[PDB]
Amino acid sequence: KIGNRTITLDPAKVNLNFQKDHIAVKGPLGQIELKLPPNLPLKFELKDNNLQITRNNELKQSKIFHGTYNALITNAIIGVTQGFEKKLRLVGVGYRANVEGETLNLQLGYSHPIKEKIPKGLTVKVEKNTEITISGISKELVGQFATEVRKWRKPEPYKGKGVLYFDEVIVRKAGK
Amino acid sequence: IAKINLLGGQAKPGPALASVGINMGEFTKQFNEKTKDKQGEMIPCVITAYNDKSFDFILKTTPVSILLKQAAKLEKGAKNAKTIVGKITMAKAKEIAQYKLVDLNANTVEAALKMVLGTAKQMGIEVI
Amino acid sequence: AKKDKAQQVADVSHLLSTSAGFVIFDYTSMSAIEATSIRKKLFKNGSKIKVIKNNILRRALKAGKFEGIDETAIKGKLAVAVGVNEIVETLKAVDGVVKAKEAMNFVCGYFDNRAFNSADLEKIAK
Amino acid sequence: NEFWYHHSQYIGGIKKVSGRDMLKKQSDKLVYNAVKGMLPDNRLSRRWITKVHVFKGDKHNMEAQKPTTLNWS
Amino acid sequence: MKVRASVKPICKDCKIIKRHQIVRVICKTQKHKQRQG
Amino acid sequence: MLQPKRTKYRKPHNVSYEGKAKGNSYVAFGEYGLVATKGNWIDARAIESARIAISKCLGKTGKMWIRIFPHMSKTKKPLEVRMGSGKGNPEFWVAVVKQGTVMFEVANIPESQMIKALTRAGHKLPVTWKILKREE
RNA sequence: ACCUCGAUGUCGACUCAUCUCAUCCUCGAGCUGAAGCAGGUUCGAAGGGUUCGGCUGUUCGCCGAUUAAAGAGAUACGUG
RNA sequence: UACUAAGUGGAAAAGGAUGUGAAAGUGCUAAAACAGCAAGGAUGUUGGCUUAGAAGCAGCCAUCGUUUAAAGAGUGCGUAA
Repeated sequence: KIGNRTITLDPAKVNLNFQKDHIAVKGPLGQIELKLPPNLPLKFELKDNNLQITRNNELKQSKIFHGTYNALITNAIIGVTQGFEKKLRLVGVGYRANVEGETLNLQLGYSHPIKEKIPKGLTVKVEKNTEITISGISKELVGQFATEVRKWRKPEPYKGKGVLYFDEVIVRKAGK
Repeated sequence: IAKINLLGGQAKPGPALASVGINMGEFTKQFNEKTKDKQGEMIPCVITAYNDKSFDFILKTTPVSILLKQAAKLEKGAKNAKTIVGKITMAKAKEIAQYKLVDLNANTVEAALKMVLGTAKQMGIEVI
Repeated sequence: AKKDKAQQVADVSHLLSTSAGFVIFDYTSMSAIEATSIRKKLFKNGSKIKVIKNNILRRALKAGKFEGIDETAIKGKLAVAVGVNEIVETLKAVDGVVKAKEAMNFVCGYFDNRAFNSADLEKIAK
Repeated sequence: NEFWYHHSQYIGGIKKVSGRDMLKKQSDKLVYNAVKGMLPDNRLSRRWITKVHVFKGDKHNMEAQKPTTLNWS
Repeated sequence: MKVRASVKPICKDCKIIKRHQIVRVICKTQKHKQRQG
Repeated sequence: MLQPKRTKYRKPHNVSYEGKAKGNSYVAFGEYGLVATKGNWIDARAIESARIAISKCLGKTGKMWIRIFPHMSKTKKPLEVRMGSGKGNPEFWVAVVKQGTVMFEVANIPESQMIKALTRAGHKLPVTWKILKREE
C-alpha cells in the first residue's frame, strides 16, 4: 500500500499544509493543490523531511483515497520541486510537430495543419518534428492537454500515424 | 549477441555472421582454419563483435542431441522422446561429456554427463 | 521465515567463525553467465555462490565474530560467493568473476584469516 | 439521480432539466411545485401555494409587513 | 461501443474495472474493450 | 432425444410434485453432478442441450451419464384454440423433477473443468446449476 | 366471451401529425481482421427531416424513376 | 448502530465483477516479505519436423539437466531465425 511511504520533504521552498478538505504543497514551481473529499480518510502529518500519512479509518473508499492521496502527495512534491515531463509521439511520414511561442502546431493526415494552445507552466519543446516534450509542474494539467489533443484522431493501428502517448499500444492486422 | 551453428566448411546458415562487422570470406577462412580439426561435424560457436574483427569469437563444443548420435553410432534424426535413437555407449558418452564440459557451465565430468543426458532426452534416449 | 532467519544466522555464523578466511564478494545484478564462469573455475573447491538475505547474513556476521554490521548489509541485490575449504582457488574464481563483472567490489572477508582489502586481497587472490 | 421532468398540455418540448441547469434559469418554481405536491386539488390549492413565497435571497419584498425573523419554519 | 451482460478477460492483459456502475473489461490493446458486465 | 419406448399412460396430467428428497440423491457413477434449483416439469430438449454443451466443453475425455428420463407427457398450447375439448396435444415428453435429483453426472476431467461444464449446462438451462459430490 | 351487442363506426387512403427512441440520416466518437481517399458494428440522439407515379383500388405489395436521410411502432391494427 | 455512492428501498432473471462493511483460516514480516523498484533472465539453446534467414515461441515437439537462490527449447513480447 503506497498510502504509507516515506515521501521526502524538500526544505528549499516546499512546505505542505493539510486543511480539513484540501492539501497545499508550495515550492519553487508554483503550488500544487490536492482537493480532498469532505471527509478525512487519511491522518495528515509532515515530519522533518519526511511524510507518512496513514489511514485513520478503513472503508470502501477510505483506503482507496488513502493510497491515491499518498501517491498524489509524492507526485505533487516532486513536481513542485522539479516539475514533470510528458512526451507525445507525432509519428507519420507527413506528420510534423512544431512550437511557436507557447502554441503547438501539428501536421496530421490533413493538408490543413491544426494548432493548439498549452496551459501556462507547462512549457513545450520540439527536438524532432515527430516529438513533443511538455515539461510542466503538475501531471494533471499536462495530461489534460494530452487528452484534449488525442481524442480527435488516434494513431493508425497498423503503422503509427498519429499521436502516441508512449503508454498506449496498438495492434496490427491484415491490410497493407 | 547473435547465436549461430556452422559446419566444418560452409557458413551459409543465417546472416547473423555478417552482423559481426567483417567481410564474409575474410572470417570464413579463419573459422575454417580454427575448425579444421572439427571438419564434417557441426559446431555451434558464439560470435563476439569487434571493429575490424581480427579475432573475437568463442568455440562452443558441437551440440549434444545431434552429437548424441555420434555416441549412439548412427545419424538418425528425431524430435520426440518417444522414438528411440539407437543405443548410446558409455565410453563415447564420457568423451562427449568431457568434450562438452567446456561448453557446459560446470567443470566437473559428472555434471557434464548429467547435462548431456538431460539434453539427449530430446531425441529419445538418456545417457546410460 | 523467522525460524529460517534464526537457522540461517546460526549456520552462517558458524561458517564465518570456523572459516574466518572467507570473501563475501557481492555483485548487484548477479548474473547467470558470471555464476557459470566462477563455479567453472571454483569446481574442485568447496565454495559456492548464492544471492542471500541481507538481514540473516548481517546478523550472522555480527554473531560470527567478524568486523561489520553494515559492511555485510543493505546494498542493492546482495550476492555472496563465500570462501569455503581452500580460499586460494575460491579467490582465483572470485577474481575471475570480478573480471567478468562490469564493476565488482570487495564487500568483506579475510584471506587465510588475515585482514586483506581490495589493495591487498587481490595481491594474493590473483 | 433527481432530475426535473415536466410535460404540460403542450407536446414536443418535454422539459427535462438537470440540477445544475435549474440554477441557471429558475429556482422559485422548484420549491413552489415541491410544496404544491402536498396540496390536494381544491379551491385554495393554488391560493395556498402563493403563501409559499419562494426566494433565492435572504431578503423579501414583505419586510414592511413585520416579518418574524427566525429559521427552519 | 459494445453491449453484453458479463465481462471476462479477453486478451492477455484485459483488466476488469467498474466504470460508471458498469462492470467492463478493457485491454491495453483497444480491441478487447467491452461493456455491461 | 430421450424418447421412452412406452409410458404408463398416454397423457398423464401435469401432476403436482411434493418432496425435497426423491430420486438420484447423489451421483451414482460419476465424480461431480449437476443439480437443478427448479423442481418442475422439465423436457428432454434442454437435457440434451446441456449434455451436448458439456461434451463440447469437455471433448470426449470426460464421461457423461444421464440418470433421469421424461417419463410422463406434458403439453404446450398453440394459439387460436379455445380452452377445453379435453387435454391439449401432448407436445413433449416430461419428467416431473422434484428438488434433490441428480440428472447429470460428469467425470474423468479436472474438478474445475467439471464445475465449468456444469455452469455451461446451467446457462443452456432455465435452471440454475448446483455442484454436487459423490456419497456412496 | 370480460368495461362494451336496451352497440363501443370499422379497411385503406388524403390531411394533421405527435410521441418512446430497440436509429435511416445529420450531429459524435469508440471498437475496427479500418491501407488511405470512405468508413462495417455500437450506443447517445426525438431535435428535425426522413420519394413520385403507372399497376392489385390505394401509401404500402410489381416496375420505372430520386437525396445525407426516403425510420423500429402506437394514437379503436390513428384518423372518418 | 451501520450500508450505500446505485436512490437499491421505489424492476429483476440465465450470469459476471477483488463491490463494500463484517465474518472466517492464512505465511512472510517492524532483521523491511510479496508485486513497480537492483535484478540474472544464461548454458546444451542451432535440439529436432528445419528454413541461405522457424535454429528458443508463424506452429509443433522431448520443454529437461547444468552455474545456482534462480532462469521455463523460454511464461510471454519480439528478430526473417
